[PDB]
Amino acid sequence: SVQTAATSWGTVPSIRVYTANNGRITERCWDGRGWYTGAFNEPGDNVSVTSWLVGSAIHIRVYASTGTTTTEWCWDGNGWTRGAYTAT
Amino acid sequence: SVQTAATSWGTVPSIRVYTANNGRITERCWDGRGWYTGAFNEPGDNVSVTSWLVGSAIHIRVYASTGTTTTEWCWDGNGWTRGAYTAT
Amino acid sequence: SVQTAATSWGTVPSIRVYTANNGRITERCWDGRGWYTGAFNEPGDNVSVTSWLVGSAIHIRVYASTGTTTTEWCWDGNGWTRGAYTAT
Ligand SMILES: OC[C@@]1(O)OC[C@@H](O)[C@@H](O)[C@@H]1O
Ligand SMILES: OC[C@@]1(O)OC[C@@H](O)[C@@H](O)[C@@H]1O
Ligand SMILES: OC[C@@]1(O)OC[C@@H](O)[C@@H](O)[C@@H]1O
Ligand SMILES: OC[C@@]1(O)OC[C@@H](O)[C@@H](O)[C@@H]1O
Ligand SMILES: OC[C@@]1(O)OC[C@@H](O)[C@@H](O)[C@@H]1O
Ligand SMILES: OC[C@@]1(O)OC[C@@H](O)[C@@H](O)[C@@H]1O
Repeated sequence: SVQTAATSWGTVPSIRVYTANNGRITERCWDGRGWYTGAFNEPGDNVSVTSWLVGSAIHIRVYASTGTTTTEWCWDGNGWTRGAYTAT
Repeated sequence: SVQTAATSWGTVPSIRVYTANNGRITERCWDGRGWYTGAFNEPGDNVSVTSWLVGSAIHIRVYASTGTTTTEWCWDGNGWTRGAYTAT
Repeated sequence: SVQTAATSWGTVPSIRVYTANNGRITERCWDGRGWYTGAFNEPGDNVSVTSWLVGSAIHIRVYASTGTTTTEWCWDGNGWTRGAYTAT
């Protein structure tokens, strides 16, 4: 079936749910006012996520795997970019 | 194989481990006094979870996927209920 | 494809990413100074993880599943050991 990963922060809370479906990962967001589709959309058959706070900023890392290749995607306040993670 | 998701809170800690096995998700709980089977039992081939605290209350969200349908299950102090999440 | 699980702590942060690949789980670590391969290497087709702090100590629980058997692996400051978790 489809495969999901979830993270949350604060007391509202904000929630992010990533779904790997048919080889692509999309993102659903809850910030207390209804679910909506987030900016993240990248290839992947499997997804995991972790997030942390630094002061009042959220940092998200999404690990997207297709075949034996895992790409780390980073949210640090200004869009998603590929991170330095490799599996080695 | 079977597929799991885990979350934890506090310093004991409390741990919840969800296992999707043969199309159903069950829940194992640790609160410092041995593992036991929790109340959660719902359909699902894949599971993810996140949890947060608000004061001294735990909130748990379990994302249960069967086929292309993902159901959010909510624990907010008084049993499990379906939440508003949709994948769209 | 391969399957991952991720956790993080602190503000650096420290990140641990577990990958189940070809029936074994390995561990990649980030502590602010580059990714490296961690000590964890055990059988598993599926992996989940949770971690918590107690004061200034990290506790990690990795749930490694092969077939219908799930083994809990514990990091509590001094190597990985099997924990008491069972699925029942
Ligand atoms: O719109 C909300 C948003 O900016 O929140 C942070 C990330 O989850 C983004 O992908 C998402 O679009
Ligand atoms: O700022 C981005 C970055 O340095 O954040 C920490 C890790 O996720 C790294 O792989 C990643 O490149
Ligand atoms: O008995 C412990 C319990 O109430 O803890 C909160 C939830 O994890 C429930 O499913 C579970 O049964
Ligand atoms: O109180 C339940 C609820 O509002 O909690 C926040 C989100 O998990 C929603 O989908 C869900 O319906
Ligand atoms: O070297 C860093 C390390 O000790 O950090 C704690 C655990 O993640 C270990 O498996 C890992 O080797
Ligand atoms: O100290 C190890 C241990 O007691 O930690 C809490 C749970 O993870 C248990 O299954 C595990 O045996």
